[PDB]
Amino acid sequence: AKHPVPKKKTSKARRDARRSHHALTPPTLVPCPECKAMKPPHTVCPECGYYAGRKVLEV
Amino acid sequence: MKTYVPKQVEPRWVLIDAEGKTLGRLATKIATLLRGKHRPDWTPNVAMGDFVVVVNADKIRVTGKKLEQKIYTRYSGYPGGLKKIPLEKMLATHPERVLEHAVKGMLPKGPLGRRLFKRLKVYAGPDHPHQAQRPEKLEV
Amino acid sequence: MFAIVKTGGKQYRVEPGLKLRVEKLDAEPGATVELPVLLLGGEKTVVGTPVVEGASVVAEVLGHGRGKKILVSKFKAKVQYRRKKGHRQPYTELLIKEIRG
Amino acid sequence: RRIRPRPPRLPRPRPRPLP
Amino acid sequence: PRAKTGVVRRRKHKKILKLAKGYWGLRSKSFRKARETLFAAGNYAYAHRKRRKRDFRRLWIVRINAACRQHGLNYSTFIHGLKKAGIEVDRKNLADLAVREPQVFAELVERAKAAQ
Amino acid sequence: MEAKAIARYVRISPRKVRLVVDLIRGKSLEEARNILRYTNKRGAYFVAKVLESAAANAVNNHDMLEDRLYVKAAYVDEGPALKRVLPRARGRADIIKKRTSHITVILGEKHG
Amino acid sequence: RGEVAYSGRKIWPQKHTGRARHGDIGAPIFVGGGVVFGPKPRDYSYTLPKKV
RNA sequence: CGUGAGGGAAAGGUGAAAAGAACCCCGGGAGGGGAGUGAAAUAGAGCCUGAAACCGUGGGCUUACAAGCAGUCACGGCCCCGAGGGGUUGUGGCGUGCCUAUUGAAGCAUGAGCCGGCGACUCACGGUCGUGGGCGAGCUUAAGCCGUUGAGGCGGAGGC
RNA sequence: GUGGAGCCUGGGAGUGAGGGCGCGAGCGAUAACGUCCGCGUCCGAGCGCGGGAACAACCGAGACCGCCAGCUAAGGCCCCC
RNA sequence: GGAUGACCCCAGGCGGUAGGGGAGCGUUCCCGAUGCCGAUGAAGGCCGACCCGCGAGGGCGGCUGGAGGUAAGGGAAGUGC
Ligand SMILES: [Mg+2]
Ligand SMILES: [Mg+2]
Ligand SMILES: [Mg+2]
Ligand SMILES: [Mg+2]
Ligand SMILES: [Mg+2]
Ligand SMILES: [Mg+2]
Ligand SMILES: [Mg+2]
Ligand SMILES: [Mg+2]
Ligand SMILES: [Mg+2]
Ligand SMILES: [Mg+2]
Ligand SMILES: [Mg+2]
Ligand SMILES: [Mg+2]
Ligand SMILES: [Mg+2]
Ligand SMILES: [Mg+2]
Ligand SMILES: [Mg+2]
Ligand SMILES: [Mg+2]
Ligand SMILES: [Mg+2]
Ligand SMILES: [Mg+2]
Ligand SMILES: [Mg+2]
Ligand SMILES: [Mg+2]
Ligand SMILES: [Mg+2]
Ligand SMILES: [Mg+2]
Ligand SMILES: [Mg+2]
Ligand SMILES: [Mg+2]
Ligand SMILES: [Mg+2]
Ligand SMILES: [Mg+2]
Ligand SMILES: [Mg+2]
Ligand SMILES: [Mg+2]
Ligand SMILES: [Mg+2]
Ligand SMILES: [Mg+2]
Ligand SMILES: [Mg+2]
Ligand SMILES: [Mg+2]
Ligand SMILES: [Mg+2]
Ligand SMILES: [Mg+2]
Ligand SMILES: [Mg+2]
Ligand SMILES: [Mg+2]
Ligand SMILES: [Mg+2]
Ligand SMILES: [Mg+2]
Ligand SMILES: [Mg+2]
Ligand SMILES: [Mg+2]
Ligand SMILES: [Mg+2]
Ligand SMILES: [Mg+2]
Ligand SMILES: [Mg+2]
Ligand SMILES: [Mg+2]
Ligand SMILES: [Mg+2]
Ligand SMILES: [Mg+2]
Ligand SMILES: [Mg+2]
Ligand SMILES: [Mg+2]
Ligand SMILES: [Mg+2]
Ligand SMILES: [Mg+2]
Ligand SMILES: [Mg+2]
Ligand SMILES: [Mg+2]
Ligand SMILES: [Mg+2]
Ligand SMILES: [Mg+2]
Ligand SMILES: [Mg+2]
Ligand SMILES: [Mg+2]
Ligand SMILES: [Mg+2]
Ligand SMILES: [Mg+2]
Ligand SMILES: [Mg+2]
Ligand SMILES: [Mg+2]
Ligand SMILES: [Mg+2]
Ligand SMILES: [Mg+2]
Ligand SMILES: [Mg+2]
Ligand SMILES: [Mg+2]
Ligand SMILES: [Mg+2]
Ligand SMILES: [Mg+2]
Ligand SMILES: [Mg+2]
Ligand SMILES: [Mg+2]
Ligand SMILES: [Mg+2]
Ligand SMILES: [Mg+2]
Ligand SMILES: [Mg+2]
Ligand SMILES: [Mg+2]
Ligand SMILES: [Mg+2]
Ligand SMILES: [Mg+2]
Ligand SMILES: [Mg+2]
Ligand SMILES: [Mg+2]
Ligand SMILES: [Mg+2]
Ligand SMILES: [Mg+2]
Ligand SMILES: [Mg+2]
Ligand SMILES: [Mg+2]
Ligand SMILES: [Mg+2]
Ligand SMILES: [Mg+2]
Ligand SMILES: [Mg+2]
Ligand SMILES: [Mg+2]
Ligand SMILES: [Mg+2]
Ligand SMILES: [Mg+2]
Ligand SMILES: [Mg+2]
Ligand SMILES: [Mg+2]
Ligand SMILES: [Mg+2]
Ligand SMILES: [Mg+2]
Ligand SMILES: [Mg+2]
Ligand SMILES: [Mg+2]
Ligand SMILES: [Mg+2]
Ligand SMILES: [Mg+2]
Ligand SMILES: [Mg+2]
Ligand SMILES: [Mg+2]
Ligand SMILES: [Mg+2]
Ligand SMILES: [Mg+2]
Ligand SMILES: [Mg+2]
Ligand SMILES: [Mg+2]
Ligand SMILES: [Mg+2]
Ligand SMILES: [Mg+2]
Ligand SMILES: [Mg+2]
Ligand SMILES: [Mg+2]
Ligand SMILES: [Mg+2]
Ligand SMILES: [Mg+2]
Ligand SMILES: [Mg+2]
Ligand SMILES: [Mg+2]
Ligand SMILES: [Mg+2]
Ligand SMILES: [Mg+2]
Ligand SMILES: [Mg+2]
Ligand SMILES: [Mg+2]
Ligand SMILES: [Mg+2]
Ligand SMILES: [Mg+2]
Ligand SMILES: [Mg+2]
Ligand SMILES: [Mg+2]
Ligand SMILES: [Mg+2]
Ligand SMILES: [Mg+2]
Ligand SMILES: [Mg+2]
Ligand SMILES: [Mg+2]
Ligand SMILES: [Mg+2]
Ligand SMILES: [Mg+2]
Ligand SMILES: [Mg+2]
Ligand SMILES: [Mg+2]
Ligand SMILES: [Mg+2]
Ligand SMILES: [Mg+2]
Ligand SMILES: [Mg+2]
Ligand SMILES: [Zn+2]
Repeated sequence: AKHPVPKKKTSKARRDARRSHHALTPPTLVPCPECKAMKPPHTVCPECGYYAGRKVLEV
Repeated sequence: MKTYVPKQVEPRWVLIDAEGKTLGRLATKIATLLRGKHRPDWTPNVAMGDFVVVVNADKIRVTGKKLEQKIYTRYSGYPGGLKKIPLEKMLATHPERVLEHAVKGMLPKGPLGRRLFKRLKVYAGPDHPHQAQRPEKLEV
Repeated sequence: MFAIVKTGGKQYRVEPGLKLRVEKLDAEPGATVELPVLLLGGEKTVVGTPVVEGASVVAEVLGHGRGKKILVSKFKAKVQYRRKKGHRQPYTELLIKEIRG
Repeated sequence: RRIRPRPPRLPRPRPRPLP
Repeated sequence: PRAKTGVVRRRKHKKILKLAKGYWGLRSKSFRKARETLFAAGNYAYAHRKRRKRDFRRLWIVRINAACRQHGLNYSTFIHGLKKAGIEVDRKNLADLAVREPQVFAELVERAKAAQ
Repeated sequence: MEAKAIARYVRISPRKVRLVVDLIRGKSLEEARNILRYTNKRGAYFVAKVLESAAANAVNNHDMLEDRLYVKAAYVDEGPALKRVLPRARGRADIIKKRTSHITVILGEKHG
Repeated sequence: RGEVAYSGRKIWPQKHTGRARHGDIGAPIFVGGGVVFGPKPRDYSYTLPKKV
């Protein structure tokens, strides 16, 4: 190995073009059938403690 | 006074029978047509040439021993990927490409030249599909 | 009716009503000058050989100006040769009054 | 194939003391 | 007395950078790259001013040439006749006439055919 | 009317925070709140604070209805960097930039 | 550069440093270093001809 | 920093006056938004002015069949300002960075990441030409003395 | 023969690695983008312009600035052009 | 030509490295200055498609800035990256 190095400074354009995939994806959320709060699906609602109809955990 | 530049023109369609004509000497005329260098308001930076329809491209004629000797060539990018195809075979297999390849290489290189090549409609056999635009039979 | 006239070593198509810029002439503003005629066309078509004998074009000189400054610069690499020149070509502004036959 | 044996142009690289 | 750079160099650099608006990347943002770019620009403009006069002439000819073959002669033949006739209407106007005044152009052709 | 909040000298790196701020720009105050709550990024904590303060300013100061609020503008600016030494091999000493952010959120009223 | 207060030590070796070559920091090329052809005390007087 | 001799930095400015922002609001705080002071608060203490590289938000024009020292010349489209102009750039033409060193460099030869600031033909004395003046078989004083306190004289030793 | 000719006396220089081509020789092998002289030339300093596909020195020709005017040079006129 | 560097007329020169010569621009400081510009806004900064100049530059307008700046004509340099 002989210590590779960049040959030329990456332009403002080329680096930002690299970053055209860096956009975050917003959390996927559904309303809770009980208390109507927004939460991620297939989780136990951290607002009321309900999942699949019953109360599962203390909120 | 500034030089006249034309507002958008209606392009003219044209039908040419290639049968019997020499490959290169028809190729030349078609190119001229495509660039529209036969109209007095010719502008180099727009496509206001003609649409050229050619029939009987398979019946194009060629001097000398070029049937057996003129070799068209294709490089594939891979090692040993140079294909050599003779005129005879091309005519036999993709005849409409003969006239097309000749005409293409007489068109300019670049974005406009490429757009003009698309205004060349070449067919083997005596018929063409473009009845809709009713091309003018041209003697060239 | 239009005329092809020669002035300032160039040639221009002119017609009544035309305001026109040409190489500076030696006429006081407001005065009128008679331009040579190479050709007339429209109703009658008459062809100069090179200029037509009777014809003339009467133009009123609105005045004289200087074209927007053009920067003429010369550069020569690896030899430290750089020159910068500002150029404003003078002109005369004409009002084409009439075409005489 | 070259017959006259051709001598090394460069020495084997050796490290320097690093300032 | 001492005369530090003060205000001079910034002001010079601004001149160049202003003269470089529109350029890609550092060519419009960095004085040094701006400078280099402008050096080229000046030479091209000078060169192209010269060559513009050629670009338009070639255009005129091509247009004249096409308008002649509508009358059964070519550019070179047309110009000779035009010469033998003693008609001095330049190409800038020939080509204008070819487009805007075909009758006038048609007259001109006849005279040129006759003059040969 | 607009309301605005700014968090300055927040010790987080602008590139990282901006990623989050991007998620809520032009969004309702209501959706923004939902988004930040389940955004698995450290920045989400900070951006949430600025969001709320602006809404607070909107309601409490500038006579705007909490229900009509949305994120009209939002942007992260670079603040001063805490330059730090990172010791490396063979005696070399690198410099680390603990970057710092200026988070700005600006709220407006959706008259529709 | 000899009237300036720094020592005459060569700041780092001539070669193999990866950096430009230098001597002492009193060099006029350095910020803080000596000045080159700067003013010294001077007598601006001369003897204009008495007749003049 | 160095065992030591020794080396040896960086770092100035709110405002006329602290009148240095009570109190309220979000926040754990930091920070902000109102209120208040001020002629001025993007003069708010991370404080005069506040350039540039660099980063970001909004907007106009533009770009996913196209070949490049990035420009330049022409034309067209769109946007903006009031037979005109500014911005942008689609197509066409042309087009081998800058500096250095060289017989010859775009050169695959040197140097430069980019920006800002520092950075290199001076001075004393003597010489030699040219030159602006004064005087001219002559020209001129040096140290010093006197005077002035930004006043100029005297001094002929000596020099050519 | 009045020319950015010439001669004279002075002040300031740079230069004292040249290179290609044609011709004349030597060296070399009737080799070298070879080497060394002589005459000339161009590049050097005209890597400004047209031609030679491209290309310092081959051909054409010595760019003060402007023009969307005209005539030529070499070279070209089937299409790219 | 006029009467002397006023401007007009005609004719010719005007590629350029090392280098010689000429004419200018800008920077800091001095005389001009016990003056003059300046809160009705100094210097500096951001703009300008405007005006002058071959150009280096100089004006002028808008914005910022908030206390300095400095003429015609001369003088001296830590004078232009
Ligand atoms: Mg290993
Ligand atoms: Mg960019
Ligand atoms: Mg960007
Ligand atoms: Mg990239
Ligand atoms: Mg045919
Ligand atoms: Mg081409
Ligand atoms: Mg003109
Ligand atoms: Mg003129
Ligand atoms: Mg160069
Ligand atoms: Mg070059
Ligand atoms: Mg050279
Ligand atoms: Mg300096
Ligand atoms: Mg710019
Ligand atoms: Mg660039
Ligand atoms: Mg130039
Ligand atoms: Mg130029
Ligand atoms: Mg020409
Ligand atoms: Mg002729
Ligand atoms: Mg003619
Ligand atoms: Mg028409
Ligand atoms: Mg997530
Ligand atoms: Mg609230
Ligand atoms: Mg480690
Ligand atoms: Mg480590
Ligand atoms: Mg260690
Ligand atoms: Mg770093
Ligand atoms: Mg980094
Ligand atoms: Mg930071
Ligand atoms: Mg010392
Ligand atoms: Mg010392
Ligand atoms: Mg000391
Ligand atoms: Mg020593
Ligand atoms: Mg070294
Ligand atoms: Mg290095
Ligand atoms: Mg010092
Ligand atoms: Mg010195
Ligand atoms: Mg020194
Ligand atoms: Mg000294
Ligand atoms: Mg001094
Ligand atoms: Mg001195
Ligand atoms: Mg002296
Ligand atoms: Mg110690
Ligand atoms: Mg203060
Ligand atoms: Mg104070
Ligand atoms: Mg507060
Ligand atoms: Mg607080
Ligand atoms: Mg007040
Ligand atoms: Mg108040
Ligand atoms: Mg006031
Ligand atoms: Mg405030
Ligand atoms: Mg301000
Ligand atoms: Mg202030
Ligand atoms: Mg600061
Ligand atoms: Mg102050
Ligand atoms: Mg400030
Ligand atoms: Mg600031
Ligand atoms: Mg953007
Ligand atoms: Mg394709
Ligand atoms: Mg496309
Ligand atoms: Mg492309
Ligand atoms: Mg290219
Ligand atoms: Mg065109
Ligand atoms: Mg345009
Ligand atoms: Mg182009
Ligand atoms: Mg340069
Ligand atoms: Mg070298
Ligand atoms: Mg290259
Ligand atoms: Mg290069
Ligand atoms: Mg390279
Ligand atoms: Mg090397
Ligand atoms: Mg290189
Ligand atoms: Mg070397
Ligand atoms: Mg170098
Ligand atoms: Mg390097
Ligand atoms: Mg480095
Ligand atoms: Mg940079
Ligand atoms: Mg000297
Ligand atoms: Mg002397
Ligand atoms: Mg003397
Ligand atoms: Mg005397
Ligand atoms: Mg005496
Ligand atoms: Mg005394
Ligand atoms: Mg001479
Ligand atoms: Mg001579
Ligand atoms: Mg000298
Ligand atoms: Mg020698
Ligand atoms: Mg020789
Ligand atoms: Mg020799
Ligand atoms: Mg040789
Ligand atoms: Mg021969
Ligand atoms: Mg030989
Ligand atoms: Mg022989
Ligand atoms: Mg031989
Ligand atoms: Mg030989
Ligand atoms: Mg020779
Ligand atoms: Mg040389
Ligand atoms: Mg020569
Ligand atoms: Mg060349
Ligand atoms: Mg080359
Ligand atoms: Mg040139
Ligand atoms: Mg060529
Ligand atoms: Mg060549
Ligand atoms: Mg060669
Ligand atoms: Mg050449
Ligand atoms: Mg001719
Ligand atoms: Mg010929
Ligand atoms: Mg040819
Ligand atoms: Mg042709
Ligand atoms: Mg004259
Ligand atoms: Mg002349
Ligand atoms: Mg000449
Ligand atoms: Mg010259
Ligand atoms: Mg000043
Ligand atoms: Mg005073
Ligand atoms: Mg004074
Ligand atoms: Mg004063
Ligand atoms: Mg006043
Ligand atoms: Mg006031
Ligand atoms: Mg003001
Ligand atoms: Mg000052
Ligand atoms: Mg100015
Ligand atoms: Mg101002
Ligand atoms: Mg004061
Ligand atoms: Mg003065
Ligand atoms: Mg005086
Ligand atoms: Mg100096
Ligand atoms: Mg610098
Ligand atoms: Zn729930």
